[PDB]
Amino acid sequence: ITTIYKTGQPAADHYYSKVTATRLLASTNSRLCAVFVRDGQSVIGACASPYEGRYRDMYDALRRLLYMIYMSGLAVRVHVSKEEQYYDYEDATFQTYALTGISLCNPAASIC
Amino acid sequence: QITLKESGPTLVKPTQTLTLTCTFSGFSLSPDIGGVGVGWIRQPPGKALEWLALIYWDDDKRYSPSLQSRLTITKDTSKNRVVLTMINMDPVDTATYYCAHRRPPAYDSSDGDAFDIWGQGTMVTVSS
Amino acid sequence: QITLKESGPTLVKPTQTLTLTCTFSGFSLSPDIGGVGVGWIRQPPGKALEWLALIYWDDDKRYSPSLQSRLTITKDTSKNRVVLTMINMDPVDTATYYCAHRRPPAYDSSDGDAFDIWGQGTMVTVSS
Amino acid sequence: GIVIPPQEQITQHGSPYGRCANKTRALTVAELRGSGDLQEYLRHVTRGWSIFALYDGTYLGGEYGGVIKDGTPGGAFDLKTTFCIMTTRNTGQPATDHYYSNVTATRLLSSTNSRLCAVFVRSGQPVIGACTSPYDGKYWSMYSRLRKMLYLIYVAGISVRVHVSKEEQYYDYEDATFETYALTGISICNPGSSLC
Amino acid sequence: DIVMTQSPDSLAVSLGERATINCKSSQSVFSSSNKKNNLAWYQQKPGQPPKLLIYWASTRESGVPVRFSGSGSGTDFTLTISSLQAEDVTVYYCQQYYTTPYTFGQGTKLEIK
Amino acid sequence: DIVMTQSPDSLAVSLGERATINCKSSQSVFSSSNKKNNLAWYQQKPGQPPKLLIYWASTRESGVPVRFSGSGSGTDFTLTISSLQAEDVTVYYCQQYYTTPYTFGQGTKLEIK
Amino acid sequence: LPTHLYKNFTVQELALKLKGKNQEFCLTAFMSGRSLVRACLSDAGHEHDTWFDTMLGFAISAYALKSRIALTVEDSPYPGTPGDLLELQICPLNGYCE
Amino acid sequence: DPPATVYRYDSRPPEDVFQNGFTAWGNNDNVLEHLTGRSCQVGSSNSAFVSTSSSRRYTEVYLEHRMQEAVEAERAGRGTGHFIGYIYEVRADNNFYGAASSYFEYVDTYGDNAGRILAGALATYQSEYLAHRRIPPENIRRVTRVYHNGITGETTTTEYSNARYVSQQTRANPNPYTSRRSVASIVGTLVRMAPVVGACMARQAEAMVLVYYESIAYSF
Amino acid sequence: VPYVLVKTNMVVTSVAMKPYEVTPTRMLVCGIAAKLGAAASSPDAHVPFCFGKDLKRPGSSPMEVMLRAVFMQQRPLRMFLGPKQLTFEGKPALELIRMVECSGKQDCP
Amino acid sequence: VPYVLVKTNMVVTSVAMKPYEVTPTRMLVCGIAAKLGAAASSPDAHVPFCFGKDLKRPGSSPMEVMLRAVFMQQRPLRMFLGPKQLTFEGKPALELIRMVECSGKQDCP
Repeated sequence: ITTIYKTGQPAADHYYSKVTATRLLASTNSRLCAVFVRDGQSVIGACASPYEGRYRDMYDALRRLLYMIYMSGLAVRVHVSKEEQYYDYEDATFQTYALTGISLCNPAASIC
Repeated sequence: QITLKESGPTLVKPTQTLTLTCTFSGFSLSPDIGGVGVGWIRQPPGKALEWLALIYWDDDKRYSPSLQSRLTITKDTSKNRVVLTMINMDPVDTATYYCAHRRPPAYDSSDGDAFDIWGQGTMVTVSS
Repeated sequence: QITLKESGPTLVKPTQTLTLTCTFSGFSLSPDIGGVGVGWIRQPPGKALEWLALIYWDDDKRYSPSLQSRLTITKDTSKNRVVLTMINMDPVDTATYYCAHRRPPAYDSSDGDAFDIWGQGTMVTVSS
Repeated sequence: GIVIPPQEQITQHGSPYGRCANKTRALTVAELRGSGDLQEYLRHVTRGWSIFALYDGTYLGGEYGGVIKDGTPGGAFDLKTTFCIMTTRNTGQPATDHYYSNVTATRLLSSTNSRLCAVFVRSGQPVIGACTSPYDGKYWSMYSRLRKMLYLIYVAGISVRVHVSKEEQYYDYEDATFETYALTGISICNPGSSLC
Repeated sequence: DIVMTQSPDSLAVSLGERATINCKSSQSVFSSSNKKNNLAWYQQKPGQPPKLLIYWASTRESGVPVRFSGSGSGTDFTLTISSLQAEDVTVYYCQQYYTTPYTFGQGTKLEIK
Repeated sequence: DIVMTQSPDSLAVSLGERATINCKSSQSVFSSSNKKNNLAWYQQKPGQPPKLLIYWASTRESGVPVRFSGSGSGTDFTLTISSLQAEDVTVYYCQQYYTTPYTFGQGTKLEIK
Repeated sequence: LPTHLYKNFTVQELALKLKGKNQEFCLTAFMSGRSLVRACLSDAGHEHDTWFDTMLGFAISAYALKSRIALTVEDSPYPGTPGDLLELQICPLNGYCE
Repeated sequence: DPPATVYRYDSRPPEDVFQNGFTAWGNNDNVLEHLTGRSCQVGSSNSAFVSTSSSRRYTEVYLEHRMQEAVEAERAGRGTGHFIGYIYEVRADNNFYGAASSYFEYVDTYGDNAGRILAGALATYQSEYLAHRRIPPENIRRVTRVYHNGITGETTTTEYSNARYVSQQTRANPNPYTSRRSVASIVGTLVRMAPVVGACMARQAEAMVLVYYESIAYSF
Repeated sequence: VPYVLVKTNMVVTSVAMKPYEVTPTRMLVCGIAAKLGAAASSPDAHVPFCFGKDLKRPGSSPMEVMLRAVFMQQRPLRMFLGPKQLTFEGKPALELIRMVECSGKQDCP
Repeated sequence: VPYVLVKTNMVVTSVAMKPYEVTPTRMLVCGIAAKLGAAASSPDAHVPFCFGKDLKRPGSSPMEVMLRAVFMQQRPLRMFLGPKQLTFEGKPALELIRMVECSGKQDCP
């Protein structure tokens, strides 16, 4: 099946805070994905590919931050655009979308 | 610093349609900025506070079950103005009409948060 | 194995010019490699050691203060040879002439390491 | 004791609001103070009752005499015009490579559309400065490699030997006791090693 | 359609006596995702619009003096003014924001004795 | 310039007690960027070019017998063999390399009584 | 083509240089008693390619981790010249290669 | 909510820990040096805090990682391939403090530049707890012994009960430990790789290679 | 109008990335920096800053490398933030144009 | 039959990189992975894998970032290998086309 789908949601800025990036997923001509988890339960999935997608040109910047917050389990607020739906993870209790931003959360800055 | 505006009439006749506009001053109702919505709350003199309608940043309008198909809510996004119009006014619809800005949630984007900052009120008197 | 042999003419008649060449073996004087330098040092048969000129990798040529007027040191990196010419050849000469390798300094390149590897020397003779 | 920018390192037109142009930076009080050529030029270009902006103070030219008055970093950038120096000089020297050993990287620098810089020190005191840009200079194709070394030699605190090229001298740092040149390489130096 | 209910519509108060204003609900207001139960408390001085005092059951709003505290869970909540002054004798509303027909309470009018 | 003033004309030693060759420099051979004294000691075997022994007033170069060792600071430097062997009796030279009118020493020959 | 496979080595010296117009970065590998092994890479038509930078970053990663390394080197016919390293491998962390 | 049990790793046999327990290496009460690894280095091991963890899964993953270390050593022929490890369940009395809480208190009181971000990330990732100066054997309640046989590849796990345990109602300290400002020059948070584990807990478990975390936190 | 403000003795406490609204060709690398010794209520202790990253030129600009390193080591640094303000997490944030590490009390009063 | 090979509870132990002789602008990133706790007799205690990389476009492929991330963290994987084979250390190695991190006990027994 196609792990890429155009459901057709409008351009909007969504987010999920206090999450930690684990359970990555890579394919060859596909996305850099990561399951974001809060308090032991998965919240949302995000992906980033420099071959296909609208947000392609930022992959080179996102890959170097996600890796960081994967090497150390820092708490982050991730941002997501729901233009596109991703079915990369199998038997997922959550839906995967496109990664369009990561903020290393600061409670004083009202992020987490 | 977020501050709304009222800018409306005070003598709307029955069966007509009123207009109340908020011109906010420090939050963006833009699709590319998340969480922020605008809500409407009235207060009949003496009675409690009921919630009329809420416009979301990604243009998902959420209406009050009872007076749903009598209310319209729109925004001008770039022009920082949100207008509320309700048809078929009735002199039991006397109220102080505030609009408040709903803070973006601190744990999600599709979540609930309180109306931390409110505007002020018109004094729609739906007389005759 | 660093080596520099001083090739040149032994006999010189007074008021003439003496051309001597060092042909290196184990280093280059190219401006790519810093620190390196070749000097010219002579010792009369029975007196102290003397210093004549210093040619660097950046074609920086320093001379003895009391001989700068009559000294011209040049370096053919492509031919790998340091050539010293001396005009107005007086009898106070007739020393032995050795080249040397001004070793790259340990930390910086604006410093000086001593001449580790010398040349055997060559006999000049000023006489009528 | 401060590496002073030359006369030709000065902007023909000043900068508004204190925002010096890209590849340029605001001149400090001390650099202008100890340079007669810069003062003569600024006298020759300044007329009337006008005060101009510097990095750490104000320049009162015209009828004021041309005095330089100290200030607080960024304090007087509100003025209409700011004096800025282009942060590179083309010395003209050939492709020679110089080295400074046992040094460690400190005091990083960064700018928009300009070069990343670092101060290499030994025994604490500053030994040299060096820079690299992906935009301008002979060593632009140098940047995508060098920075990696730099980052490591900055985060792991390792003493290296720095190669600089003097074809380009940079005035990025303010009141620098140290000369700054185009970085050319980094070497993890074993004492008396060949690769150094 | 969560009907929300506020205890005494009229609460006698002495200047310093710990006010106890409790508020019930038809359903829960506790969200599994954020592990907070979505309740807020609003002040209302004569004429002035509502000002938030407490949200997230107990998480006080920035700029709210430290007297107003919240407690409770599931379907029963309490706002407690540990110290009362001349201005905190006003109309207080408990609002839910779990699901989005948004509901308030009738209101509690703190009078003096 | 820096002028050496190598002190003894020539000191007569036996193949017992170790030798002592003293050296001077006019102002200073000290660097402040390397914190290293600038002196080189040279062994002049007659008929062959001089050989290098000591850097930085202390550092014996390489392959040189551990017999030779030097020390000094400021104005006075000294080279000292550890046990006088046969080849030891030669001429000995200084060299400051701090400025670049490189000036050597007058030299000292080593005798045997 | 005489090429050597050196395993269970760690790198101590790593140098970034400028060989004429092109680049070179040379590394030194050290075993308990074996001889030091020096090797490096150059840009021979790889001006537009990213092989040099990728291999440089990998050598950096190996150095920072202080891991054992399996390096293949082609050696210069003339002694004194460091050879050219073709393939690099990071051995298991806190471990030794097979 | 301070915890009622912490979990420690070691290689010291149960017949040794049941009698002697765990003792601190040194006498330095600085939290920052302990979390970075300066006080748990080779030649400067002076930490006064005995390292435990409030999450058993972290000790379990450490044990399995060491098990693969032993197997990989077998593959190279440089080891024996068997493994023996002990997880001690230590009741958290009022001598155990939280790593993350103490680190955050330190940073709050002494400035943000006084400590790295990766020290706190490691502290939170480890669930590490610091016991002061020793762990009495009367504080240890149970040991789990895990044995891996290289030839068969079958793991045996057993549970042994301490005979000197005294049951008491004890809780770990809600307050954190206040340490003086670190004077040693910290370069970066020393960790041991495979997986990221602090210098103290890896070294107090037992040459070992310690890598600065920042130096490999960001990709090259 | 906001102009160049030079903020001294500041440590990066949060790092973020987001797309630029006007064009997909650029993107904002933003962050939150806090003074040393300032009160929690002071606005200098929660400054948001941003600068652009051009996506047409692959790599990591001189600002990105230094920002990552200084965030990792938590070092004080003087920043030229301004003059433009760009949106970030719902608030304006001053554009970053130059930033140099701190050396002592002589350059970072 | 050559089909995508699913490998469970695998931890990568060695990572290496070499030039692809087929194409001057290709490259091979290969490695050795092992089953957590498996005995030396098990064929899954040491498996080699490879995957290509394009040398023209700058940047690291999504696969390479994870080959680096789950290397230094040694945390279990489920790799979809094959169906083709590349070369590494002389021996044929299964081509790697997909890697997922193990969620827990349910998917990685």
